[PDB]
Amino acid sequence: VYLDRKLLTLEDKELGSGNFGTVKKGYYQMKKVVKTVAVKILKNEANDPALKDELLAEANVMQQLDNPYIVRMIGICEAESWMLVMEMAELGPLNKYLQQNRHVTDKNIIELVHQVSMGMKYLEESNFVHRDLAARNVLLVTQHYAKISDFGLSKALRADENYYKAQTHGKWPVKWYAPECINYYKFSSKSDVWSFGVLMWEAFSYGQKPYRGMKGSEVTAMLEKGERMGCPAGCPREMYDLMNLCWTYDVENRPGFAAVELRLRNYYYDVVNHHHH
Ligand SMILES: COc1ccc(-c2cc3ncsc3c(O[C@H](C)[C@H]3CNC(=O)C3)n2)cc1OC
Repeated sequence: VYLDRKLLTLEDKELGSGNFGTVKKGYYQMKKVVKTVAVKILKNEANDPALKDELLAEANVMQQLDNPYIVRMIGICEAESWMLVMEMAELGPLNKYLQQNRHVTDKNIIELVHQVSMGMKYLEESNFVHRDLAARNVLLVTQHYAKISDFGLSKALRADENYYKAQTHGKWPVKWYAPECINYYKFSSKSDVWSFGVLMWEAFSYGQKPYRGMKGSEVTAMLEKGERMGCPAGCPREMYDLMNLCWTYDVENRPGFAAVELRLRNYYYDVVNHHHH
């Protein structure tokens, strides 16, 4: 959990940023092997304690998670700034990857979004809400291995509640948010199912931004009229049907991740069967 700064080598180049911090590539000297890592650091000229708490809360969520489809935390270190050391997903965000690799097949996309549903089925069983589930947060280890990242807005649900009630609205990724998040500030695993539907749309659209050219308020007004984004070009009908099911307005009738992962699992095997024929 607490790492040694002398065993960490950071490269100067920045990969990008999350809800909090900036990610740099590094190397960590493990018990024997050297491990390539992604290190989230803080740009905090003012020495604001809030920036440190946000990164530590993020580290606290990751420490409790252990799944093949979730980015693993190696540990933390307090040096030039607080640093959250994670495993490295070399290929990066799924939306940026697909934008640059249009040859990726529908079979390959189903495989990757199914892997995201396995990680989310795990997160839901663990009673954590992601709250920022989007293609930009799905990181590729390989073209055939996706992992969920950025737990900056994530919350451990209370033992007596199935949702997190936000106190402050903030800079919210509204285009990925369910109507109950917008209308009641209530975040559940079912709210994450809604974001997963938007993520699926982004994946089948080869990383295109959802609701293009629309303001957040126009998206809310569209969804309220019962309108949904159209089927992406070349997206299988079974996959567009599943996105629409994720976009069930009423939180009670919306499927949970166990039902979502099963649909994708069965569809993926049908496509694997089609390919062999
Ligand atoms: C080819 O380009 C890239 C290759 C790898 C990365 C990369 C690898 C990586 N591994 C672990 S966290 C991580 C990460 O973080 C991101 C900056 C955000 C997503 N989630 C967060 O928390 C922050 N980015 C990024 C790339 O370009 C944007």
